[PDB]
Amino acid sequence: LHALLRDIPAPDAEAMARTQQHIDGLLKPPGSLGRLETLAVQLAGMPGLNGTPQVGEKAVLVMCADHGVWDEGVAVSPKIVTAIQAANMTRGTTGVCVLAAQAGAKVHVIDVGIDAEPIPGVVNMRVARGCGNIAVGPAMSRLQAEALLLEVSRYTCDLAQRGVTLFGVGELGMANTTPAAAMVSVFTGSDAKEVVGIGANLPPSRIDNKVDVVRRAIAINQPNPRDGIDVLSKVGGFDLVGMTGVMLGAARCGLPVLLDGFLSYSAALAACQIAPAVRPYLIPSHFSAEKGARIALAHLSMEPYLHMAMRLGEGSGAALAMPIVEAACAMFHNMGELAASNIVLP
Amino acid sequence: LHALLRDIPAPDAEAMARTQQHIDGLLKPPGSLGRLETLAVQLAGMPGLNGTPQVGEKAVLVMCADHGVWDEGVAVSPKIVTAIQAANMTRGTTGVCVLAAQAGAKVHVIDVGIDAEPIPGVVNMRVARGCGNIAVGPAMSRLQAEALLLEVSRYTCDLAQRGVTLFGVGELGMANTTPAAAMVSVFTGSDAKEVVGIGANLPPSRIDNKVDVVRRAIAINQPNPRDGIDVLSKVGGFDLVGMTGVMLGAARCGLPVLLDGFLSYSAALAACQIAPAVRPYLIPSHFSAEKGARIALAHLSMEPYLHMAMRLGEGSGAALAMPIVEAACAMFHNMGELAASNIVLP
Ligand SMILES: c1ccc2[nH]cnc2c1
Ligand SMILES: c1ccc2[nH]cnc2c1
Repeated sequence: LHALLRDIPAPDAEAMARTQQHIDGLLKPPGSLGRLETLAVQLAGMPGLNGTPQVGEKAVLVMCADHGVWDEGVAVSPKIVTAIQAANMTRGTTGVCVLAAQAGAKVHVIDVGIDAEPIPGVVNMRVARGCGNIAVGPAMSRLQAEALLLEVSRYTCDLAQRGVTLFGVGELGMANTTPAAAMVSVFTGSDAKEVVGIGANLPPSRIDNKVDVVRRAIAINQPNPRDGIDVLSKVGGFDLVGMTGVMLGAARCGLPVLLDGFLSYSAALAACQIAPAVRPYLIPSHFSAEKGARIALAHLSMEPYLHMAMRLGEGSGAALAMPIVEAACAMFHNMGELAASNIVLP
Repeated sequence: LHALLRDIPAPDAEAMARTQQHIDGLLKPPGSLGRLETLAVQLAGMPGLNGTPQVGEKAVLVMCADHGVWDEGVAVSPKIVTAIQAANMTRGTTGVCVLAAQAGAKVHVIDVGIDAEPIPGVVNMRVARGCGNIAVGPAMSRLQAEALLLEVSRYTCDLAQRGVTLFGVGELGMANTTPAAAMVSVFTGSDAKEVVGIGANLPPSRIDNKVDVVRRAIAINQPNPRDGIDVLSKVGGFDLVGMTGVMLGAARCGLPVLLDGFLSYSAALAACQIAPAVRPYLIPSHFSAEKGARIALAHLSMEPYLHMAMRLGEGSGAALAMPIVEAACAMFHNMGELAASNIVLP
């Protein structure tokens, strides 16, 4: 694992400079395509893309797991929904499946800790049947977190060998907005009340209890904000760990990864704490409707492209943004040049 | 023309109600897909879509024209760029062409007033070689504006007969951000200084002159804010009129139209003033980086889905948003249902 973090490549400034120059000469007023231009340049600097903004195969990895904190009454969705939805992911009827299909991406469903019998068709990487209740103790041991990080990281960069050049991350786990809020609070130093949302339609009256649960988890576990793995193992979850693993793996592979919503922002905070070198590889997708989204994004210094007031999760936002990444590549490679049209601008 | 405005259909509340009910039962927490759900419902209410959110063929109409106000030194792009770019539109090397191709849409280039010889391949609907300099008089006569509105409206709804169900609007015209600002100022009652931007990279020092030009145009012409056609003919342009015509035509046809940037917001303000019934058919795309974007959008009560800091125009933003509209349709038709998975939520 120390080798993994050590070997994450820095961005290629040389390719980025060549990219910027090419974009400047395209058929349009310099800088007029805004964030589409900066995105293209960002892509060009990723070693796994061979010096140019390009998109080959696309995949969305959905990490599924159950949480012991569900027993604290922080979620109104039945716990069994995690397992039922995981199965639906194999039949292509879920939100992410439908949107990924639209973007031409393949969905990989991974079980990292569902509290149910194994589901045929789902990639098995389960650590245990649900993680520990963070309200009374740690979600898992440090060893379990490190082991999963490596496992998911390897699987991720392995897909790169199959032609995948663009990743999207997602999750599935009832009650996971609680550990997500805990992590955001710890990493950003914000009070729990400022980052606890209603998740999957939690009644406004049950919010108080959720905030209390978040504080108890932090108080009881005392996670170290400077240790991303300590935070993940103490107040995170198997799914959160898995998402962080995808980011570390894509980064090691020198490839881009599209974030999704609030759950993914929490995992990105951890990933960047563990290895700041991961940051240049992350691409935001949408601006989650979850209460603590603004805070999490500010700390990641990210501004999403899409404002859809979405809060489904599953990696649905990541899939919705894939066309945008392809659009930046199309602009770069297919637009004509000013010089060719004898157009000269100041 | 009075028949055109009179015959714009109201939205189908019955289909919208059936649409909402169906979306509520999909495999996800109610309302979790946010604006994707509201967009799907909006689409369902458009008569031309046959009671359901669907997208058939897509087309982006780019209105091209030159402006006499260019002589006032309000634009740094050579005037001939309008004609050169119009031609490039026929070869698919422009920004809109590349992005439309990515969305599977066809680009229709229409010359409504380019100050140059006719360009082969471009749809000819030119009123004159450039409109009048709005700084010293009106851009055109009321009769010329009404005639073009009808011509473009007919062409637009005619495409609906060819299978087109989704329109995008764009423009091409050096210096057109000046008349655009004038119109926005008049319709919103905002001071020119608050809505005049740098357009196609106008130097910060030349901004003052642009603001003065806008005020002179309004003072000299005295356009009536309550008369959308009066404003268009006095301080607008042929391209602006054409864009308004596409919106009136799509609305008459009961079909959706995706806006683009600031130029298109100005035209939408006029369209809705002329016929409020047009509003339910307009769909925003991105949030333009032009200074007066926030003001224009607030008056249209619109919140764009994309924040790309784009300011190229041509209808590039409209094309970039088409995948989003198709995504709302995919969600509606392809997602599974909660009842089928025995999932019951509060
Ligand atoms: C210069 C070059 C290309 C353009 N497309 C729209 N306005 C332009 C100005
Ligand atoms: C209920 C139904 C579908 C879901 N997908 C993600 N969380 C869910 C809760």
